[PDB]
Amino acid sequence: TSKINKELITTANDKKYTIATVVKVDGIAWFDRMRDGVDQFKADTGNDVWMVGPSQADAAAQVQIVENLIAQGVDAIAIVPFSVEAVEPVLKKARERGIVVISHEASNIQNVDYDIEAFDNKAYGANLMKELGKSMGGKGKYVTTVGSLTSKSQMEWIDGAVEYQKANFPEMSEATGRLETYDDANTDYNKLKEAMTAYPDITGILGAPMPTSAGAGRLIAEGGLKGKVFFAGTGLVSVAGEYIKNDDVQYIQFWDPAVAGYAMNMLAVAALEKKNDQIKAGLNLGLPGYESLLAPDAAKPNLLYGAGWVGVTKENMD
Repeated sequence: TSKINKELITTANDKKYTIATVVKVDGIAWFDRMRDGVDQFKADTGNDVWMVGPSQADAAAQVQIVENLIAQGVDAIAIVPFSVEAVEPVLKKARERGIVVISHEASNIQNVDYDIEAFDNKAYGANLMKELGKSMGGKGKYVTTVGSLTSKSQMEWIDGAVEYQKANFPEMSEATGRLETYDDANTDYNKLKEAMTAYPDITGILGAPMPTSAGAGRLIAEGGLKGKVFFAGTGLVSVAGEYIKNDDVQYIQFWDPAVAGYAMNMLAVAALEKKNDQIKAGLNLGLPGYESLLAPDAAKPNLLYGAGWVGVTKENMD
């Protein structure tokens, strides 16, 4: 399911490694989709890889999970942090045990061997604002969502989205502060509905974590509100396609966490095969979206991007 045609040497010699992928939450479309990725990697490599996460999204549950992994003397850790502040300790601990750490969606992380981002997050959120802005006519009031308030990427998107609006749609403004919805759609529902009857006007929703797409879709379907309240954010067609075809939510974007999952494990073995002097800018993974990597910060030269995402109202996807 990950297209592996061009590819590299994540190879040898003659060893297989044990690499766990630690994710925000095990349960929802996004990471199910990542799981196909990690598993295909196991097919194509025979490394002891698997994916694990909290039953429900929790800072402390991820921390615990990594602890388990510490206890097992695993070879690498690949983590998509729910709260970066929360895991930097147990990761520091891990590195001490000569464990390799690969991060994702966590660009300000320090204690990793490397971190990879699918794209420029500032740019990403801006593209969500560019859309939402049109829908609303660049005039109304809007509200934003994040999973954790310590999910870096999502903060970056919302930061990059607000920054656009202030420069491009100065007659719009954040109706209220950011909503922590904790990557749960039923919770994005309640928190949106709550802010609806507190600021009834609000005619725009900006969603960073995938479920918000479902959560806001649901709210728009139930009561009014098609055409009066607009949505732009991350989503998958899996969880939101019907809300798109029904005119309920107007634009969603994303990347393929299956490929992102692959890339992570590739970097993990590269590191583990001690090719650290090859994991640098311009490096080609040979995966769609990872053909040339970027290290834009001179200060964090092991912060890698990652280029390109996907926009939808033409649902070709799964």
